[PDB]
Amino acid sequence: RKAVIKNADMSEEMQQDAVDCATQALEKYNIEKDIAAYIKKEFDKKYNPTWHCIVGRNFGSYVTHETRHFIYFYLGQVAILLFKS
Amino acid sequence: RKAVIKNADMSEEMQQDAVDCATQALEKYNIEKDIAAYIKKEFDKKYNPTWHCIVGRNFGSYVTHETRHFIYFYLGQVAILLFKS
Amino acid sequence: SSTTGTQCDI
Amino acid sequence: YSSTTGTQCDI
Repeated sequence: RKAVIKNADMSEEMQQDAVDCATQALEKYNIEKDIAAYIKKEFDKKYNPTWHCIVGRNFGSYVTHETRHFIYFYLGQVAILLFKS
Repeated sequence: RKAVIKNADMSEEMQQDAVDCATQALEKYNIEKDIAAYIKKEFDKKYNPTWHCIVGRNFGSYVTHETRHFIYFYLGQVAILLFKS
Repeated sequence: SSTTGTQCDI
Repeated sequence: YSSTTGTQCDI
């Protein structure tokens, strides 16, 4: 799975954490919603609430995110949006 | 064209508005990001910030929404997620 | 405030 | 401090 960061307002290692977490999610689950759930819940845990996650191959978004807490990246064949409101 | 509401934590009126607003978006724009933008800005305009919108044919989500401010629906062959944090 | 999942294909 | 941004994918 190739990781490609598209848009990030977020620290280097927090970004790395998003990738690592997303990797674990893709290994366990195949359904986008469940994958999205995994990532969201782990970021709530490690970095405090409240995070939202979108995982898919085809979508556009327009969201307002708290600063230093936004990432949008591809991991293999899916795109992942993760952010604090 | 064909509206189908999948999950809604939102009044019946504001639901019907979300449909009407998304219909306007699809009439004006073709790109999902622009459609989502249109919907998000309009709902920020008429019902106060902060809204977030996702428009797509293939995605899953897991988000934390405000009570009475969450909807997820199809309109023609596109799915739409709209919510306040 | 609550949390809920969504999933789409097609 | 909040910021607003759009994303688009089709892959």
